[PDB]
Amino acid sequence: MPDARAYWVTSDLIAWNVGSVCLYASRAAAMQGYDSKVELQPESAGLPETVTQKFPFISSYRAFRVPSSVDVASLVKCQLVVASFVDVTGLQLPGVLDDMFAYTGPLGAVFSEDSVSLHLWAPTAQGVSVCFFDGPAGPALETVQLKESNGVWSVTGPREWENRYYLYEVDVYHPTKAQVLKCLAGDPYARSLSANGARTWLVDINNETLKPASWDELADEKPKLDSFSDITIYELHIRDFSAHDGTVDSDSRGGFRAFAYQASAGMEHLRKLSDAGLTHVHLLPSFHFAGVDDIKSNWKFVDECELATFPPGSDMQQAAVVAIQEEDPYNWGYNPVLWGVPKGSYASDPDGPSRIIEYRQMVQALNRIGLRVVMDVVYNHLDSSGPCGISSVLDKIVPGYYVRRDTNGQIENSAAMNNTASEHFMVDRLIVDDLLNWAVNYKVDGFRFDLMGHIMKRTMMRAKSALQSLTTDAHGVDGSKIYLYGAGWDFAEVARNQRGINGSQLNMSGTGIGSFNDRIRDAINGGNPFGNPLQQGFNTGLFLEPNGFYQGNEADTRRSLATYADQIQIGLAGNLRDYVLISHTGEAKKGSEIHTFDGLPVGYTASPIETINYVSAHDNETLFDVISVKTPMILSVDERCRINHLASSMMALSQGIPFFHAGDEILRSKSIDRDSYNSGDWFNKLDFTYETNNWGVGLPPSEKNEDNWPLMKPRLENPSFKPAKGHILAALDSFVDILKIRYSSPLFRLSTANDIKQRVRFHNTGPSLVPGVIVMGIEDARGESPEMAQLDTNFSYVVTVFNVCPHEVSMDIPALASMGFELHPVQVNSSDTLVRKSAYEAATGRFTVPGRTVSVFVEPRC
Ligand SMILES: OC[C@H]1O[C@H](O[C@H]2[C@H](O)[C@@H](O)[C@@H](O[C@H]3[C@H](O)[C@@H](O)[C@@H](O)O[C@@H]3CO)O[C@@H]2CO[C@H]2O[C@H](CO)[C@@H](O[C@H]3O[C@H](CO)[C@@H](O[C@H]4O[C@H](CO)[C@@H](O)[C@H](O)[C@H]4O)[C@H](O)[C@H]3O)[C@H](O)[C@H]2O)[C@H](O)[C@@H](O)[C@@H]1O
Ligand SMILES: [Ca+2]
Repeated sequence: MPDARAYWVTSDLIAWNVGSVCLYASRAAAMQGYDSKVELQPESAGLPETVTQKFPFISSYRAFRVPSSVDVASLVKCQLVVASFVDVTGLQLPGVLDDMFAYTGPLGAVFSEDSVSLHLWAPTAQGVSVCFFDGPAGPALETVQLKESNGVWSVTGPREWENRYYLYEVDVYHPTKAQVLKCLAGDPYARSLSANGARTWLVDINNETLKPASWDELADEKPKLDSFSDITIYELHIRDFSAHDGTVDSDSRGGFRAFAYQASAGMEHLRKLSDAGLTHVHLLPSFHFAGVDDIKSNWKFVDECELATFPPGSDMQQAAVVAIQEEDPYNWGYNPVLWGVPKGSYASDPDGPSRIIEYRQMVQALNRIGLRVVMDVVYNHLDSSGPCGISSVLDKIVPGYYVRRDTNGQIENSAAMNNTASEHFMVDRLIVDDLLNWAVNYKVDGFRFDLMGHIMKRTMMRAKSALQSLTTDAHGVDGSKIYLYGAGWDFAEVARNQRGINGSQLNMSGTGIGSFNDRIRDAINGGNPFGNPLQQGFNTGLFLEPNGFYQGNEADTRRSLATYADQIQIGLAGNLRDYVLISHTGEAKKGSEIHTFDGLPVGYTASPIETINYVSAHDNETLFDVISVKTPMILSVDERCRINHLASSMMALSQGIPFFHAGDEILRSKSIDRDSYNSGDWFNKLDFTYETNNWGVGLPPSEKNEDNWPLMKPRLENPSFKPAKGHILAALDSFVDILKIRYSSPLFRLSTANDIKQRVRFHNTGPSLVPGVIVMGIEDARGESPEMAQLDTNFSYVVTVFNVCPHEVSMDIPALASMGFELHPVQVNSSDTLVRKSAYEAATGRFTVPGRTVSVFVEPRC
């Protein structure tokens, strides 16, 4: 977009950072060449507080008054410049468009008894018509003019318009082309589409033929959720789930329908996890995104049997995958086009109703096996901008409004590309309207907000209120149980609240909305995903087992290990700002007083429900891969498997909300791909036969990985690094056991900061702490005249020992001596021979824990 350094902030005020200012307008975009010239006098009252609160980054700008004689509604449809006498620049219009034309009425389609209405917000447009098609691929049948009122274009037609397909013909000034262009655009409020969103389907989302059997009774069948503190999350990509599952019919692999195959290997796997206690599945982007063709017959994919013949450390597999990666069935989907419609490529038929019905059937099916469904929502950026292409919708209709721009008028791209501006009224409105669409129309149980730091906190909080007030009687869903969390990363143009108070980790403290705890992730794994890949952490051999490629000294690494242990313990106690820990110096510190290496407070939340504890996710290296990179090369795969289990167990037995990447439980590899978003089914394989974990399938794609190929190649080629079926199955068995343990006692899932401060203590702390061991005790009411509520009818105390040392340790804890501790019944019965050797001795309060083991001890009541 061109140079635009001035802002039209309200109907009567323009803001521009100058030290004789005039406004020029041309309806034909001919600019000399203007239709209208207007002198702007300096406004001695300056910018109102409402303006500076909305746009903090321009609070220093001088104010200029637009005379009340000006027809603002007409001028915003023109090419506009302001001039200072000579400096000429364009005008950024969102302020005035909101001030004059903010609209809360119906958008998209409204169905009444005898009519269908369409409304489009397009306040800068010179004309809007609707072009109707009979059929998803047929020719235009008729064009109907819409009428404008206050920036909204509308038309009401007969009920027979239902199930037509349509597009809007929008005549609008596009700054990138310096022309008024006739753009063919989909409906921002679309609820279904033809293939690839080429046209919008004029569907009544409430139509009974779009509901699976018993859909209206789904609320009655949903899994009970007593508390947000009972949540565990499993993060899964829809295509990954079934792309390689031979127990699913070829036709139904990779999409929504595979979730309706009860006895498939995949659904049996999810059943196993759900029955162990898993509560929520977080599905990667499942709305209309670009980068995958909805027409399956257009897909190109490599012969996997061919690629299997190539050497494990070769660059040939990735070259083959990359050659057709833009035309294959595969993308994570963080490329938003239209938020309110299910992705067509995941439907059996991308035209008509199947994408709606099959999405609903997926939610129903997951609910019926005991899993609530979370959507990964991506409101922070758009795939495309500008007037051209099927994949640009929002910016095609109202250019320069839905996207955030810098102070020169250029689109901000920190999110990926085409950052949105949730600070603008109709963007905020669309986001919340979309969330309510998914909650009511699809009965979705929660939302993970991609780049939540790019979203205004006021949008997050309004979304929370709107969702959690939905009721079964009025909306068919219990909104009180809908859970929100997100990745509250604070960077680029939204950092330091520059565009308003944003959804950063620190800003979302005390909101009851969760955020990913990167502190526990980095302390466990070591380093960070964008630092040195060989930097070790608490669970990857720092100090105890140096890898010999990296390091510092060993008083360095001993203290570095202890520093990481402190960070982990704060996270294990819900990552609270006010939780007090005896730190490794011996000084007692609040969680917020302990800092990361970038000076960030480690603990920042006001509640465990605000913490999403993780070591792995779709981004960056899988758990198995990060362990395989960072640990000494000489470790056996058997040892690394125990290390995998330790990491996932630290999550599963933490206070807060545990988050697992799909495949944590089965040693999933991507052959060390750090960003597999476009790396195809080959690198992203999820193998529910358990025969392979996808280690050693070639060097991963060069685009994101080539700099690290030298460390990857020898490991990928080393047969000693590759697990067998037995290892994979053992990992799954111990994973399920640890989930069962979490759900065996309410003590692991405390619901408030007060409860955690009262009940949770760590017993291996201070300057003489034993390296590589964390001991965590959780107390319940005991004796007559109890001190606290009794939460657990079975156990009066639980102790977890995490031992990352390669050798057995004995921890003597006097505070826990002379008690009735025994190994947890689940671990007494474990298929793992080692954990069964764990023991407690009352005389000394001694907990004996084998090397590379997590041992859970319980004090039974009576
Ligand atoms: O945003 C681009 C960036 O995305 C990924 O980066 C992740 C990162 O891996 C993850 O760890 C975290 O980073 C934070 C870190 O964890 C914190 O400790 C702290 O240090 O702050 C960090 C953030 O500053 O989050 C990052 C963002 O991830 C999330 O957002 C992404 C955008 O929605 C999404 O990225 C995926 O999708 C995009 C779009 O398809 C894709 O981008 C490709 O295409 C773009 C053209 O549109 C082009 O500009 C990019 O250059 C190209 O890569 C990403 O590759 C793909 O991962 C995340 O999935 C979502 O969770 C990623 O790892 C980086 O490689 C990438 O540069
Ligand atoms: Ca692809």
